[PDB]
Amino acid sequence: AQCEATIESNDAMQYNLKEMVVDKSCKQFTVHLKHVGKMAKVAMGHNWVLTKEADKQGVATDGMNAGLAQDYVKAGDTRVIAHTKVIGGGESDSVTFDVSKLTPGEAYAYFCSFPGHWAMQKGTLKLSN
Ligand SMILES: [Cu+2]
Repeated sequence: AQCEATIESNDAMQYNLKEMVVDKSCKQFTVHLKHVGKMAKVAMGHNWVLTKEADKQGVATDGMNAGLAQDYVKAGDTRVIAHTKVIGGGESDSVTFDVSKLTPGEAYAYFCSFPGHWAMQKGTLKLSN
């Protein structure tokens, strides 16, 4: 709603939103990730990671390599515009980020970097009015 959105992840390694639009009057945007499945975070944990579409595989590989204690995102990875924590079934997490980190026109990729999820669990984020 307004300068925020909610996205659901389930036990099928899917996000319910394939596209998110950040309104141009927004200086901050907030994403609330909900894991509406029942599986454990070691089994089917999920997060939400935002990168320029170019850096998606790089971030997903380094992220898989950072472990669960780093929420599968390489610590201080400059390519990650924002990310939630890794959560398990029945949980939620939120992240707010600065919209000046994004450029109009330019398309961004958001995905889940939990092992093996990036390929499938993905969507596009764009800035518009
Ligand atoms: Cu996932």
